[PDB]
Amino acid sequence: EDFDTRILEVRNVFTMTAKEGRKKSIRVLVAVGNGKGAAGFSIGKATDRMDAFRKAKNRAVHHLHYIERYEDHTIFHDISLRFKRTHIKMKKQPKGYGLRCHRAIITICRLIGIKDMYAKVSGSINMLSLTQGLFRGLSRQETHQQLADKKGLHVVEIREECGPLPIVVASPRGPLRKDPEPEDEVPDVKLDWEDVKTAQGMKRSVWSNLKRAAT
Amino acid sequence: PMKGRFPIRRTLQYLSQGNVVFKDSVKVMTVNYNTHGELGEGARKFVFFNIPQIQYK
Amino acid sequence: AGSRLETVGSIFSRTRDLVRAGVLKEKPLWFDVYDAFPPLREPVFQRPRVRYGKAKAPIQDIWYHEDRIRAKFYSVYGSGQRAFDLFNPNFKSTCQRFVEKYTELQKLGETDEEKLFVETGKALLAEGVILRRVG
Amino acid sequence: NVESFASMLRHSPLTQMGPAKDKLVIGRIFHIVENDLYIDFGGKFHCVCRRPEVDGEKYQKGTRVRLRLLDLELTSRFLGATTDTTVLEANAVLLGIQE
Amino acid sequence: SNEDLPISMENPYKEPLKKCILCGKHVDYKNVQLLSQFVSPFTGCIYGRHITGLCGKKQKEITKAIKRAQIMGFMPVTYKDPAYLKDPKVCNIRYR
Amino acid sequence: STDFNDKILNEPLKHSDFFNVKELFSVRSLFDARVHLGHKAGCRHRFMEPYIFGSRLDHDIIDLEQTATHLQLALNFTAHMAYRKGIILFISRNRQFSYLIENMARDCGEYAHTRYFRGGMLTNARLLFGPTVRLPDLIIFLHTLNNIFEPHVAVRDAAKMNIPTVGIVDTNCNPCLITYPVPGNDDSPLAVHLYCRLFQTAITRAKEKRQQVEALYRLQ
Amino acid sequence: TEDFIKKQIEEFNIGKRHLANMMGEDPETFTQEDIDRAIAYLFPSGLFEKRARPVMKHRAIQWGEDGRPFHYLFYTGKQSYYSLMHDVYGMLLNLEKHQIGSR
Ligand code: FES
Ligand SMILES: [Mg+2]
Repeated sequence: EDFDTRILEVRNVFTMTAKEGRKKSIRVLVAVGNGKGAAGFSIGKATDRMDAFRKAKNRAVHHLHYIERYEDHTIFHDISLRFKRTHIKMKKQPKGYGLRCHRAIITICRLIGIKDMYAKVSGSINMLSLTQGLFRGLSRQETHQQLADKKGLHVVEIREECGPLPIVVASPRGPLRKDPEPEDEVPDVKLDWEDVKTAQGMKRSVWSNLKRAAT
Repeated sequence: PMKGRFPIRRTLQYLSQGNVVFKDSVKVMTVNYNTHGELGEGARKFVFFNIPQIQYK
Repeated sequence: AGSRLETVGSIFSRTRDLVRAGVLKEKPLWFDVYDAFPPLREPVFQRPRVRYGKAKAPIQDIWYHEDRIRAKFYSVYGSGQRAFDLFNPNFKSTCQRFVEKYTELQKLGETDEEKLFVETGKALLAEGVILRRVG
Repeated sequence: NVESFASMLRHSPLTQMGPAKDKLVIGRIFHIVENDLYIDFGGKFHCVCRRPEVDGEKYQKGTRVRLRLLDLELTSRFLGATTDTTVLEANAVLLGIQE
Repeated sequence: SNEDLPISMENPYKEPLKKCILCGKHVDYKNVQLLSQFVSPFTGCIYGRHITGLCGKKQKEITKAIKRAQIMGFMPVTYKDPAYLKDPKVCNIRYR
Repeated sequence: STDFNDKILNEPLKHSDFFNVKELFSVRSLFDARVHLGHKAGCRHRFMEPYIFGSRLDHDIIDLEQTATHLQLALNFTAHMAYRKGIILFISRNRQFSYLIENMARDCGEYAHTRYFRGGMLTNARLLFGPTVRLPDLIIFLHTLNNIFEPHVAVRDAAKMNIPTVGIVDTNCNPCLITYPVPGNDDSPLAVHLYCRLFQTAITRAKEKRQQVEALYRLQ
Repeated sequence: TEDFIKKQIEEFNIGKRHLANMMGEDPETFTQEDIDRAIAYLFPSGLFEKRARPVMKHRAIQWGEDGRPFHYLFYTGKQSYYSLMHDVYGMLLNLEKHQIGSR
């Protein structure tokens, strides 16, 4: 009863059979979630639409990923993934930013319990691939505690609204590492051209940052 | 993604980080460096990293 | 019930995540035991990939100093009449006795391989070993 | 005082024996179906040898026999196979009863 | 550490490679007998390496020597020299 | 019931080796039982590389030093599960040992499945047996490979159903999805007999210790 | 479960006592054949299929209240057949170690 069920795609699929000519069936992609991290998705094939809904939504709850949410409202870090031919770029956002994401991603994030995140989908926008890649990336994300345990250093949050106050959001479980870590002069990180263009203001898309209803 | 190794170099935010602004006397700067040899390694990295910023400033 | 995504994390990770999320009403009987005595490696699914480049399996071959002596003995004499009783853990073959004699004679001070081999053969023949040379 | 595993492996009779090719070993017939003697010789796998026509009735379960090993495990990769295929049995030639 | 740890070395039990019968021996176009040992008695055809059991290098050497002898009047082309029929049969061929 | 549930259930988890399973075996015993013997180097599976001591004349040898620790962990886990009155299901499609394994199960008050594993014995148990059926709380593989040398479908099914699995993995096995893998020979009769005896002894010791603890608590 | 079967057994015993009272028979020696004859007389049905006629007469579950199955081969799904095969194979092993009008 704590889980909510949402439809993501309803496709009519036909097959060529000698006995019946063109056989018709319904394939339904269903996402379920309890709004507290536990969410899943499933595919239901049936001759009847309601039967497909029932099959998919009853099968989804047996395939529940648990998505870790930072402060119970957002992802822990930016996630860049390419599932098949679908690129998903998720940006961690502060409280109150809302869900500026693909409508399917908006629905899935509502099911998970994410309230603030950005998400851009590029390449193929196939709904099944989009959902699978989104769940893969969200499940594979690394929490602050895991990072602190892995590198044995305090994970400290710096907030502009809080000034120079250092907020220790994570601390290693085991002994702390006294290595002051490498002060990398230049980070060898693969940037995304769209993000740099937006930061430098060269991007002038008439569709970005459009006023939209609350999400 | 942005092409090339260390694509951060090709950003305004990185170019503006250069803290070296030459005096008005300086007009030409010649950077003689060796593509190989550990002793010149830093110089190479300098050419790879700080020549843009300097030229931006 | 529990998540059936066997390729996402381990059974312990999935069960703990679901219990924390409140989906699983009660922890399974094995959860406390796993928490108390976890295995050396978390049973996370992993797809095996075949090596393609210069990378090779780090499984080193097993060799000993007595292997050269055994090879020489088998080349000169062969298997021999004394069959191998592999069931007996303390069984010593003719080759093993030859190796022991070679090792003790080398410890005595002799260093030449041919001299060690011939002295070992003569000593075993004196001891009552049928060292039938094949060539 | 317990010796390390390396010592046991080094001094084991199986390691003392070199390649199994044409080595003489003593095996025990642990199974008989009709005429196929399943004999263990201390290796990982057993060997199956047809019952010889000479003194065939004298080959019974528990009989100790002499074998000349040819391969401790018959394996052979095939065209397009990623890993070596095995038949889960060794290859030995049965000579006769050991006494 | 411990002496019982296996040592890194090459295989001492490794058997030598099965050297071909003509390995290490000079093959000459004037040796009509040796060349005739590898040709068909009836047709004079040069046997393949799957029949002669020779390596690639020695098979090529034998082929070149046979061609040279045939073109230079040392060896019959369409058959085998009858005086060399009594030589040992190194080829893996069975006509009967 | 908390004074009972705590004292009987949680207390053995406070001990590194409550059932003293480390006395049941030694590296010498495993060596005698030909546990260390493995398949040919060609048949080697990648994930079994860390547990392989080395290759002796193209024959893989299983590191009994790691095998000792893995077997200690597996026996401790099995004993703790049996002590908690869990359901233990041995699985092995190796026909040669099938009978024996079944006997061992029948002698240790646990369950065995050595015959053909029908599709869905675990993922569809609610329909095959009944909606109120109780799935096994632990599955022990004496052989992790089917007769076509592929991994047993029971491994994947138990991973799906979140059932911990102890397993004897040879050099060609796939220990990725096994909760407590024990690298050891699974073909030699001596090795399989040793494994059966060890698991039987662990389960019997756990059950008798559970009876002793319950009786002692009742007499308190 | 077994509780339902036991309740049915008690109900059958009570009904058997009532039937013996109605027929005037001795409730002690009122056997199954007497029950069938009394039922056939009291409820005469001429349906040819004898299974459809009225009848007053006396599968199970393979695990207890704790969920532990009784048979060690339960998870095979064919515990009876495989137990029989196991016993036959054991007898064959014993025979090997030691050494018409029927169909
Ligand atoms: S075998 Fe040596 S040249 Fe062919
Ligand atoms: Mg095996």
